Amino acid sequence: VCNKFHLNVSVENIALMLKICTRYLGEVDSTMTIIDISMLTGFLPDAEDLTRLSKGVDRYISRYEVDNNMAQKVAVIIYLNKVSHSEDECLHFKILKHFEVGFIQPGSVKVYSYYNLDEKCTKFYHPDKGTGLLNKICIGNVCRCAG
Repeated sequence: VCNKFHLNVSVENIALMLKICTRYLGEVDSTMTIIDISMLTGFLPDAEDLTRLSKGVDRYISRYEVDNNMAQKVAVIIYLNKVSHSEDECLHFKILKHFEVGFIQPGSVKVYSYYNLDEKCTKFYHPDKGTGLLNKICIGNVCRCAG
């Protein structure tokens, strides 16, 4: 899975800084890339870091509500006109957990563009696990839940 895009998400400590990096797998800068980020449990974007991401016409976020320096979008969308195929157009912003629940659930970051809406490059991110996949003990074809 995840052809047509190089996407790997990491998240590092500091509330903890979430960093996304992406690169197109073609020859031309692909037009109208959509970043589709869904938060963890109880984590909200910083309203002064996401505002820094939306400076200009290069990157466009929709209308979001602001409260207690937290953006009120659990799923957040980043529209940007081009994605580079030589370098890595990275971006980063902080996710502020206010209310704490047991058993944090993995977030997700999706990438797709206009001419490929049949693109399914998703990569989950967990603040404790590396790959972001929730735990399962899996022997070949058949699989089970670890817990």
